[PDB]
Formats: sequence, structure tokens, C-alpha cells
Amino acid sequence: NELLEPLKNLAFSPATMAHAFLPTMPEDLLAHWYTCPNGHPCSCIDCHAPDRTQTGHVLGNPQRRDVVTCDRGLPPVVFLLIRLLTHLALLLGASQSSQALINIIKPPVRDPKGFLQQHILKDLEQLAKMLGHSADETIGVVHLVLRRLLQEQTELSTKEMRNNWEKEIAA
Amino acid sequence: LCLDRAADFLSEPMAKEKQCYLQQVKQFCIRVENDWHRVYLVRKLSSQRGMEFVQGLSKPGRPHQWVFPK
Amino acid sequence: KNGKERVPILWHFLQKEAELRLVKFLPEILALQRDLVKQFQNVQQSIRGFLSKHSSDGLRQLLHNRITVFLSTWNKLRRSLETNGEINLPKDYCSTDLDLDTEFEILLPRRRGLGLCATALVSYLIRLHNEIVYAVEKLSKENNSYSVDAAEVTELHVISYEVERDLTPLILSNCQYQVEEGRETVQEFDLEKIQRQIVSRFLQGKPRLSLKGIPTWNYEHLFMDIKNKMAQDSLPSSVISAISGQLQSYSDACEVLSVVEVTLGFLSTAGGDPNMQLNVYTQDILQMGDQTIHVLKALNRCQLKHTIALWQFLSAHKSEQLLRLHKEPFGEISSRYKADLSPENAKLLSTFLNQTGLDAFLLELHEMIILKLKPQWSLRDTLVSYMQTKESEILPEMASQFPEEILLASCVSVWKTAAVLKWNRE
Amino acid sequence: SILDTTRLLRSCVQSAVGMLRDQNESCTRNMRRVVLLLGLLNEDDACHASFLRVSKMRLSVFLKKQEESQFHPLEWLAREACNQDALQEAGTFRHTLWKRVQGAVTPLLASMISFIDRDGNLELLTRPDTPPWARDLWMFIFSDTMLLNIPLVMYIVVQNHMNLSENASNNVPFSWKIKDYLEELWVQAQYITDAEGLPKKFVDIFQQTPLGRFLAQLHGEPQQELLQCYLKDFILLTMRVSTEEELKFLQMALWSCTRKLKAASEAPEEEVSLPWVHLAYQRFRSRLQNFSRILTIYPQVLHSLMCEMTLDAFAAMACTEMLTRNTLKPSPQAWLQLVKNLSMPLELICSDEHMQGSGSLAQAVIREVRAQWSRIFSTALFVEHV
Ligand SMILES: [Zn+2]
Repeated sequence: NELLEPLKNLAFSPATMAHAFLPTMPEDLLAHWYTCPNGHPCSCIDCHAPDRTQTGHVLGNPQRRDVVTCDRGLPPVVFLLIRLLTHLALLLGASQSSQALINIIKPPVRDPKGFLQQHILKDLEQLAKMLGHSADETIGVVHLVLRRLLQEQTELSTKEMRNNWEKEIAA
Repeated sequence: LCLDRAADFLSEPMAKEKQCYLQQVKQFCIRVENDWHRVYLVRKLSSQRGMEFVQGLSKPGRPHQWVFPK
Repeated sequence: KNGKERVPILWHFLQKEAELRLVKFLPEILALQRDLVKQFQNVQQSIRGFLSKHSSDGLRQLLHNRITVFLSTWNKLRRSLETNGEINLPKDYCSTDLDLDTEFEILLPRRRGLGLCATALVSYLIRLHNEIVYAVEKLSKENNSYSVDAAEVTELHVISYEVERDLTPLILSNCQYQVEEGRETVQEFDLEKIQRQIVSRFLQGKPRLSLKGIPTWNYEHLFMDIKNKMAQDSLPSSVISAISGQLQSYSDACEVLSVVEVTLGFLSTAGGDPNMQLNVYTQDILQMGDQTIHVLKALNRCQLKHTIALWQFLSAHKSEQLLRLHKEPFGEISSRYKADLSPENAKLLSTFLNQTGLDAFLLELHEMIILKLKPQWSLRDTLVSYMQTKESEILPEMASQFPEEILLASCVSVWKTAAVLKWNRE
Repeated sequence: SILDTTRLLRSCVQSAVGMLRDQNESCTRNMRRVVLLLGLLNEDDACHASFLRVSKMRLSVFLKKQEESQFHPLEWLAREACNQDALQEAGTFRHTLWKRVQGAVTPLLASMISFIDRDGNLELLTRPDTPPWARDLWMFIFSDTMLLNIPLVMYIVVQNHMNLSENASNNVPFSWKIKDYLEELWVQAQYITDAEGLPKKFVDIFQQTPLGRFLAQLHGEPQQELLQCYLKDFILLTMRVSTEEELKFLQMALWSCTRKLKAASEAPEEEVSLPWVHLAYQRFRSRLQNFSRILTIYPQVLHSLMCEMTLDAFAAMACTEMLTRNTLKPSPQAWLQLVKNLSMPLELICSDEHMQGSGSLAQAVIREVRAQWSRIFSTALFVEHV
């Protein structure tokens, strides 16, 4: 399947995805309150005169990660599974080329492998919580998802194409 | 529910309270002479942290071997 | 179970549950912000340092607890504000957990700088609240708005709950277990009852965040406030000639200008009758007597609707006087604007002046200089900008004849030249 | 003698008030401000004279503080000579110096005004019907630099907390400052003492303060009046009110709570001071908030109402009776929503965890209110379902 091509890059050619949008990003929603021509938000009085979407891997410390929130109309379970596949591909790439993932990861860190491993562990915990199954059964669920992605038959340079790929993989 | 609390305590990778609780639970599992309590404790610990951690507890020189039946 | 349509309130509540849990702290952070504003109002200018200046044990620990609550809330949803926030903030702000060693600006609610952070947070909280309320309203089918604005918010209009004391019990009471015969037990969540028990909220709120403001002079703001609260006009030729003849002295002009300034302030703060005489408004409503001896003769014809213009004229006149004496009329202006002109520039300025009203041009240029320049920007772009911002009478002469080759770095000098020409005519 | 400081102040009033801004955009406040100032900056009666003396003292303190951060402040006249702009602007040297003093005094006077004209406090000084104790307390708070501390700035905004209308004034002078002082003393006592004993310690701490030793001199009618007034202002500083009848009912409720506290006071019913108000509020904060929320949800309770707090229970009973008579009206949708919005407050009142040590009167009222709310709620369920 072609939907696996992005991940493939992140797993075998991550340097080509340094400027790519990953499904593991908040996707700032703005693109009420108003802004003055000087750049001061106001709903003038303050000044007396009337996209933020990052790229790469913009999730911080895995520890503070507690609840999975989706703002693109996808179920939290499928969002989490997509983030987990993405993290696995990123770990593969790191093992292949650590510097590419260090450039992708924002804020930068020293050990990408352990970073992504902690992210994967937190993902598994959240998934077991939001599905009720055991840890072993959650790992088996991931294995099931991978089996399906195999049996079924780009570079996410654009945020829109990233969301489209998210929707297709979720479907 | 008591065994579940003990399993959640033992799953933590423990200050004068959880230790006393686990000691009391061990005394209980030893005294009541029932395999099902230990079985449920093992099952909960597994559902929490994989069977690999359980089998690791099953090795000699471990402080949590009483969780297993005789 | 397609609950997005079967239980939309519960859906929206579960989506933002982790964030809604923190709305219960909005009262405390708002009280802290209001206290800081009250304390730090009318004052132009770290957390550990702010606490250090409190030997009061009780108030010290109280402020410390409030600050800790605020910082915990901020750090819990710092990243969320970076992306899912109506108020844009630089990445550096929402990228590191804060502590007592952080700058004492985040706590101060402002609309620029670190003070934005607090504000932003508050907004987000309110937004969350509002959102769920809207959902409830969309399920109520009656637009009953109990809006309680931020000026007065207690722990009664904010969605406050606890997962391990309120929601988890509520759910454990709806996990109805069902058992057939010959078939294993089964769970089933009475989703509708969960929504009904959770929708027992019925409250509303609105944003009126407390803040101070950065500055605590811009005569432009005063002029705009007066024009909004009152109608003004331009001094005729007769009044101009009269004030020019009467005000042969710099001291008298400055006294008249002081009266004009007091009047402008009072009018911007309250406003008044445009046609009411100025001397009357001053001696009766303001009681500005005992020092209006000679000024009244000049302001006998001036009404309040002329005040602004008057001010301008007076100021200009003063400068003009100092130029007739060869003194310095722009000491307060940056000396960078005092660069002389080249011969070609002088010829172009002369050509433009001969084809333009010297009086109005000088008045407007002086007003612009005093209001803004107090260098390489275009004196044609910025000038039309200042004129159109105030809806002024855009003349055709300066708009179609002003030599763009003239740089702002000599505006004053340009101005001076014009005055000289005028002084040469009279 | 060296200077007519009175005329100096009276000459800087307009400029001082033209630098003030009201949060609620009180338009007509500046003119009344300058009028009352010109009327008070006199020596007709001891009140005006004390006002003037205290203003001069505070301005002198401010100017001394400012001069401390300077070099040779005695050599100011010289700096006015060395400055030709001021000379050519004022003309004579005498006028230059006069204008210098005026510019030095204008902002300080403006700040003092902003700090003593919050919520129309100044009116208390001029209104002839203002009781004597009110003017005495005004001047006491104005003369206590420690209490009414005015920070020195080195425009202005008046922080009007209460939503008073035009010419309306706080019934108690500097109510906001007294409230803040009492809250500070309360947190101090809390940090210093136990959960019990905090009332007595707070009352004693306040009685040892100058404000307390002063208010203790008030005996009889004035005291009572004062207390009442304070409560009113207190509510306006704590709760946002809609009508004056609501404020009166809340005042009566808080006064009953205060009487209850002072009755269980470890002491005879000697006299009620301000700390008891804060104690009562902290004790019965939730009950009062619930009563206000009820009055806001169903304002008709106000005109439907005619030692211990019982206003909440009677308000709940009135709500129940109205819903029973207005049953299904004006239509099932609005009636059901009204019943729902009143569910939490009435349930709170209809619960023992919120009412403790109450009297058999309030107990019977809550019992009837429960016997009625069961009926109303069964009807509301029948409505919202069947
Ligand atoms: Zn602005």
C-alpha cells in the first residue's frame, strides 16, 4: 500500500522527512478576540488603536502526556494507534540515522531512542486505559493493526496531506 | 478489591503504609489456605504489567514470590 | 456507540475532561490577578523576589499558594495554549515549566509581554466553560443566558468537579450489568443517565479579564476620545487673527495653552456641549478662576468645539515665536531630524510651498512632529497616513506636489524653511 | 507663611482631576470632584480644616520621599533659573516657581484623590445628612498614614469596586480599606492561631488596632448604624447585586448570622464589631451565595417574601409554593427549566450537611420544603419524560 510510504521514509530515509508534518502534532486550530495592528490581542484601550503549526515531532516530555486529545475528527483510539506507528517508524529511523530524528524532534533531545520508547510506553498505557484490555492484549492489538496494514493492498510535506493520510489510515 | 490494591501497589516500579498492607495481605494469603486469592493476584499483576514481570517475580531471590500458589 | 449524536454533551465533556478539570481554579487565579492589578496599578514597574518582600507569614503563604495553583495550572496546559489558543503566544513562553524563580510578569495580566500568559490561560478556561455551556444550551432549546462576567466569579458559575470523587462514582452507578441464561455476564453503560447526571450544571460566564495597561502622554488618544464624545471644528480666520494679535507674548500663549490642556482633559474624560463658550466652561463648570485674567480676552470667541484646533495653533505659534528670535523651537525632538537640505531639496520645497497654504501646512506638520516624532520613513506616506487616520481634510496641494525626494530626517528643517517664508511675507 | 499652600492646592485641583480616569467611565465624576474639592479645601469648619491639614501633611511626606532620591533638593530654585524654558513660559521668576510647585503637587494630589474618592467616599464629607461618626472615621482613616497607605508614583485610574451610580457613595468611609485590613488581620490570626479561637483572636487583634479603639468609642445608635452600613458595603464589595431589596435581604441575613456568631461568642452580647461580619460570612458564605443565586434565578421571590439565618429557607419555601401554583406555567418547557435551575440550591437547603445548629423553625421550614420539592420534582420528571 502507498499509505505506508511516509512511515517507510521515517523508518529508512528520515532525512527526507525533516520538514514533514507528522500525525503526532496538535495542528493549531485557529487556521472571541481581536488583534491590534501592533500585534496586541484585545477584544482600543491597551495600545489605543483598533500558521503556528509546527513540523516534525512537537510532543514534549512523555511524562506529562496523560490524556489523548484529537482535534481532527478522529477517534482517540485510532489517533493513538497512528501516533504509535509513527513513533515506531521514528525509532527505526533514529536507529538508522539519529541526527535526522534529533532534527525532527522539537525540542531537541540527547537520546531519541529512549524518548520514542517512553512515548511508546505511555501510548500503550493510554491505550490499555481507553480499551480496558491487558498490556499483553494491547500489544496484540497493535500487532493486529500491523497485520491488517500488511494484508491490505509521499512525504507529508503539507499539513492537509498529513490529515488526509490520517483519515485514510484510520479508515 | 484488597488483592487489586495490593497488585497496583506491587506494580509500582511504599512508605510505611503500603508495606504494612502488603505484609498483611501476605499473611492473609498464607493463613486462609486458598489458591484462588493468589491466582487472582497473579492474574491482576499480569493484566497490569505483562506476564514477563510475573515470570521475573517467579525467579529465585525475589521478595514477591508469595503471590504465586504453592 | 455514535454518542456524538446520541450524547453530545457527554461527548464534548469527555473530550475536554482533562482540561475542564482545571476550570475549578479560575476563581483563585482571577482573585490573584485582581489583587496584583489593584496593588500594581498606577505603577510603571521575580516570583521568589515578590514573595521575599512579604515578612507577613499569613499573606506570604497565601500568595505562595495562589501562585503555586496558577503555575500548576499553567504547566498542566502550557502546550495546549501554544496551539489550541485564541491568544497567540511565542513558543518560548509555552515551552518550559515555570517555578518561583520565574519572572514576575506572567502573573501580571497584560496584553503584551509575559503578562499575556496569565490572560491567555484565563481565556482558555473560560472558553472551555463556555463551550460546554453552549452544548448544554444546544440541548436545552431555550436561550436562557445567566452570563456572569469575570468581574465577579465565585465557585458557583464554574464547572468544578473531581474525577475520583464525582465522575467515577457517577459512572460506577451506570455500569449496569446484565446476565442472560447460558451466556456470560455483560456490561452496559446507561449513557443517557450519565449525561443527565453530568448536565446538572446550568451556569454561564463571560470574559472581562482584569488587567492594568502598559502606560500609566499621547495627545492623539485624547483627541480621539474627545472627537468620539464630542464634535470639534476649526478656528476661523477672525479668531486666528485675534489670538495672534492678543498673544504677542510667549507666556500668555503658554497660559492659554495650559487652560486648553486642562479643558481637553476634562472633556476627554466627560465631554461637554460643543457650543458652550470656553471661558464659560472654565470659569463656571471648572471654576478656573483667579488665574484667567488675560486669557479670557483671547478665548472670548472660542467654543469647546474649537479646543483641539486651538491647542495646535497655540503650540505652533509658540514655536514660530522662538524661530523669529532664532532660538530652538524643537529642543525635545531628536536632533536626527535637524539635518539640513540640499540645494535641489530647497528648490523643491520652495516650489511646493509657493503652491500650498503655508499656514495649514505648518500647523499640520507641527502637530505631526509633536505627536509622533517626540527619519527615513516617507514624509508623504506617513503624512497621508496620519491625516487619513483622523479623517482630516486631505488637501490636493501636498498630495500631488510634495517632493518625495524630501526625507523625514529634515522635516523640522523643512518646517523651519516654510515658517521663514511666512515670516518673510509678514 | 512662606507660601499660600491652600491657594496652591486649590489651583492644582483641576489639573489633578483631569489626570484621573474611572474604570466604569464615570463622566460627571470629575466635575463633582473638583466642586467638592474646592468646597473642602477651606477652613470654614473643623472638617474642611482637618481635610486641608491632612492633605498638606501627606503631600509633604510625598515630596520628602521624592527629594530623598535627588541631589541638593534645597537647590531647586536654582535649577528653575538654570532652566530657561520654564522662565520664558511663565514670564517672571515668581510665576516660574509657583508653576514648579504646582507641577510637583498636581500628580500627588491626583493620586491622593484617586485613593480617597473610590465609590464616592468624598460625598460623605460634604453631604449634610452624613452622620458625625462617618466624617470622624473619614478623617481618621485619612490621617492614618499607616492604614491608608498611598504608594508614591515615580495618568491615574480610580478603582471603583462597588457599582455605585452617579452621586452614590459607600455608606461607610473607605469600606474597601477596612475590608482589606480585616482580611489581612484574619489571615494573620489564622496563621498564628488554631481553627477555634481564631474568632476571639481576630476580634482582639482588631480591638487593639487604632481603628478598633476608635470604633469602640462609638456607643449606641451610631455603632448599630455603622455595622448596618458596613454590611451593606461589604455585600457590594463581595457580591454583585441587582436590586436594593436583594441587598437589604442579604444585609438582614448577614446581620442574623452575625448575631448568631456573637451569641455563641464565649462572651456576653456586649457590642458587635466588624470582625464578626467577616466571621459570619466565612461561616455562612455558601448559604448566602445560594440565597443570592435563588434570588437571581427566580427574582419573583423578592416580592414573594412578605437571631438566626432563615431567609434562605423561606425563599426556598416561596419558590416551592410559586412552582406549585405556577405549575406547568408559563409552559412545560420554561417551568421545567426553572425547576431544574433551582434543583441544586433547594437540594442544598433541603440537606442537613448545609444547615447545622439551626433552629426548629428552619428545621420545620426545610421539612415542608422537602415535602414540597419531592412533589415538584416528581411532577418535573413526569413533564420532562412523559
Ligand atoms: Zn494594541
